[PDB]
Amino acid sequence: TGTLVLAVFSAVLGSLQFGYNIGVINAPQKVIEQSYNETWLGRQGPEGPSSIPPGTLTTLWALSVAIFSVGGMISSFLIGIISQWLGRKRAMLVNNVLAVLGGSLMGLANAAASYEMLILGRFLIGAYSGLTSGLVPMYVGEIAPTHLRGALGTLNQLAIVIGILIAQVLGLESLLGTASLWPLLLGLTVLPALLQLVLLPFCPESPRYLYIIQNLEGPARKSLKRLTGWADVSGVLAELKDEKRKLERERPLSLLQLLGSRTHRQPLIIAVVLQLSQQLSGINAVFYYSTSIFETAGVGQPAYATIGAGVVNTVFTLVSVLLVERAGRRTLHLLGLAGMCGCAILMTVALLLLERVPAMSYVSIVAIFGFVAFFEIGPGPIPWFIVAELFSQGPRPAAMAVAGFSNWTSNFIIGMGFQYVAEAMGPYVFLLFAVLLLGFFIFTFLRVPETRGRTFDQISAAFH
Ligand SMILES: C=C1[C@@H](C)[C@H]2[C@H](Cc3ccccc3)NC(=O)[C@]23OC(=O)/C=C\[C@H](O)CCC[C@@H](C)C/C=C/[C@H]3[C@@H]1O
Ligand SMILES: *[C@@H]1O[C@H](CO)[C@@H](O[C@@H]2O[C@H](CO)[C@@H](O)[C@H](O)[C@H]2NC(C)=O)[C@H](O)[C@H]1NC(C)=O
Repeated sequence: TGTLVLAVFSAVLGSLQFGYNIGVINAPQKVIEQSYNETWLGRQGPEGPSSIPPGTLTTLWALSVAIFSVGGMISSFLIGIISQWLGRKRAMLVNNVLAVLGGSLMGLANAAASYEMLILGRFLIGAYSGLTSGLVPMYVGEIAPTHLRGALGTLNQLAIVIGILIAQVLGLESLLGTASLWPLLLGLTVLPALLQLVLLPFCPESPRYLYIIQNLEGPARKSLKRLTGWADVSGVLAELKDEKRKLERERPLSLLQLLGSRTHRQPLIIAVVLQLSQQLSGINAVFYYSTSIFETAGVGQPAYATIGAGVVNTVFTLVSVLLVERAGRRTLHLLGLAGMCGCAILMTVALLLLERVPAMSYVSIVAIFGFVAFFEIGPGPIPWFIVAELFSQGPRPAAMAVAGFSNWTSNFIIGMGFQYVAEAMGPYVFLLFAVLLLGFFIFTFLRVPETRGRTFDQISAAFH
């Protein structure tokens, strides 16, 4: 099993970088912004009014995050062609080259006295994150033996949340996240990638790609032998043959082909809306700007509350992994949406009443965890389960891509928008989220079927 654990470790490193890049931006905000101010003057010089105008600074920061999201969008398109063209191991190695480039670009920003470098590096690391999110679950699913798929599936989510937590604690004022060393955080994401790059070459090649696509059996047999370790792997390749037959009897549809098939619409729309509900809920607000929200809410020390949100996210990630096994899909999503809406109407009230009762900050504090809590129960994992079980074997891949694209695009909006909205609306920002959640809830409650313990067969009938 040694090769198995090593390969799963490499995949987990990929997911860990992905999570770290998701969450590293939150803590150093009030330091990176001051650095931006510093460079923008260094540039202007004699005319400078002794301060970067707030509009430009807000725009640059919102760009610094929305560009991660844009790299994700661009990543959603390619996830397929390269996977079939180069494979999985080679794909992760090249994609790690991209990761190293992006991390170096982000790290060398301040020394270069320019912030365009940081934004470009964030674009590169967004492409990294999208590619690894696409390629890691696939690889672990290929290598995973017949009966450990369920155990390893939750690893791709445990790793992401743990990475968010690590980046969330590695940004304290005393820790790396200070004026002189902040680039180290944005540079730390170079180190694990290098490690992966120096570990993967020893790791095996996913048998399914090797046999199904490149139609070599001998190397597939060798990879299987070094993966599971049995003397003979006749049974697993015999099983591979039947799914080869199934794939050749159902050629996956093309993206424009899939969008052009009237039969697949009602499923498709469902998927897309779910992703919006997962994204336009407003969780990425809590993942990116939670330090600023807490500081606005009057919290005593926003950074500690930020790590608190991270740890609650992790705890209820594990709880959801325990739950989804024995609860359902539709019910979990409705519960999560309803919980997030009331929790955000609490937070709105807490902000609105902060002046009158100073202790309300604690309320706000707890509210956010509740928010995060509920997100990890219903809409965190579930939309992906619904999408996966909604579509047949053939048209699943293309559909996935579209969902991913939507999941990224919505993200961009929130990632790019929140700050402006935060300034325009006031305390009521989360109230907007509540309305959106309420909307989605109603739609879900009356439109999405129940996929757990159901045949694609019946589901199709349910849509009819
Ligand atoms: C808040 C977010 C972060 C925190 C995660 C969040 C938690 C999660 C992670 C992993 C699986 C299921 C749920 N729920 C997510 O959906 C999450 O992560 C992913 O989707 C990651 C990989 C997927 O297997 C393929 C899609 C990967 C991308 C196409 C979409 C990524 C979504 C992010 C999301 O931005
Ligand atoms: C941007 O940089 C300038 C200069 O470093 C900051 O100006 C200092 O700001 C503090 C607090 O506002 C004042 O007490 C100092 O007198 C200012 N020094 C100078 C030389 O002007 C400015 O505040 C910064 N603004 C932002 C938004 O970062």
